Amino acid sequence: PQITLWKRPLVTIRIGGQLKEALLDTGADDTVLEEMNLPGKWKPKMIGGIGGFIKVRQYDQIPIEICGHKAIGTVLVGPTPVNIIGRNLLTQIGCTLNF
Amino acid sequence: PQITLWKRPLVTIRIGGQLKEALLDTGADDTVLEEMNLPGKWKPKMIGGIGGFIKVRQYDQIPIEICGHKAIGTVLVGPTPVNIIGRNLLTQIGCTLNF
Ligand SMILES: CC(C)(C)NC(=O)[C@@H]1C[C@@H]2CCCC[C@@H]2CN1CC(=O)[C@H](Cc1ccccc1)NC(=O)[C@@H](NC(=O)COc1cccnc1)C(C)(C)S(C)(=O)=O
Repeated sequence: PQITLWKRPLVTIRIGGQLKEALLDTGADDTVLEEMNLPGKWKPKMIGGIGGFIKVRQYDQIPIEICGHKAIGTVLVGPTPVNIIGRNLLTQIGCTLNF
Repeated sequence: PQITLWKRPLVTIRIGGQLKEALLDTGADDTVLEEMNLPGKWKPKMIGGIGGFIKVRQYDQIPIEICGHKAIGTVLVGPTPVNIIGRNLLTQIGCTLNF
């Protein structure tokens, strides 16, 4: 599909068993999800956005379907207002910018 | 161009006569540049992301050339590690996401 940028490019994702709305975010190196209690091991991490840094939990090799396209990789979980799909997963679904 | 996402989507922009590198960010509502001088009036504004809110200076109707494509719009100037081109200007240059 093609997604214009008139509005926030929000799409439906699936992770664990839980559809969510998430932002396709070319300016994000990583994928950051709103607080959720995912199973399995994780590592503490700091990530920095416009306001400064926040603490997150890094989970690896988590399957996540984005607009029906399967991906699997690292997801960071913490107090973000918005679910973010970053480049680590956008590449897996063959997403490009075009102009 | 078509731009893939295995690296940060950085491009050269020209603004107020000067060349800068900037990040094409579909996650950003707005365009935020590192501290710099720009001509004309500005208004204080606040903007928020991961890690919270910052103060910026809002300049309206500013010409920027982004990877060879012209835009004229709102540019915020404030503390960021990265010049950011957000949707307000990505739309002007006809940028879409595709997968
Ligand atoms: C720029 C503006 C203020 C207008 N909007 C945003 O920041 C919105 C805020 C949104 C609401 C809050 C959650 C994040 C979303 C998306 N987010 C856009 C994301 O694409 C932002 C845009 C951004 C990019 C680089 C530096 C700062 C910010 N991405 C991130 O915050 C991301 N940061 C980076 O990708 C790398 O950041 C650097 C780079 C170099 C030095 N220091 C930090 C990230 C989400 C923290 S991460 C590392 O991908 O988890």
